Amino acid sequence: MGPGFDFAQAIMKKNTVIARTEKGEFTMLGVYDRVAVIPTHASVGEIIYINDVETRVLDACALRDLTDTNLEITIVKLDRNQKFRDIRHFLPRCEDDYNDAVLSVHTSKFPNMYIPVGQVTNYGFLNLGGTPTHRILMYNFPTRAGQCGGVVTTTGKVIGIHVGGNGAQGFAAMLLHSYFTD
Repeated sequence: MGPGFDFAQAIMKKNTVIARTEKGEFTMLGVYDRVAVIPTHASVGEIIYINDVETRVLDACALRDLTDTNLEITIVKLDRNQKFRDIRHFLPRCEDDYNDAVLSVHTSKFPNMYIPVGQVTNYGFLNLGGTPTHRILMYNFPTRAGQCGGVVTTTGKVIGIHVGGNGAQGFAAMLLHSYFTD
């Protein structure tokens, strides 16, 4: 409906796939080449379904910070026959707060879903389902089951992936450019 939704749509239409694990369906953001991200609680194994196609996992790494604290991001390299558009130039270099973000989801259940979540706080520490987690972004929107893996954007930046909620607030794991340097 406006420039925020325009940027979100441009990311969803070329840089997302539907990922299925034994823990359900997730929005999955493709970053460059065959490299994508997903919340670590999706529990990626040796095989994953990508748009309902059986796909070998070539590598999967659950990221932690240098304090050895969970970041809730898993980086996955997929044995897929096609590369993602390279969007690494849209990733922020540092931890930050943001205004006027959009959370965008695409699953079998919730296709073409876009939510204006408003102001995003650099929350930092969160006990997420019992697990100490760092680099958490928070927004004041009552996010629900089915939105995990959803992409958080501002105009011109891809800043995080949705990883949880408490009924009143939603929480995203930061994406930083340094996670995807090669």
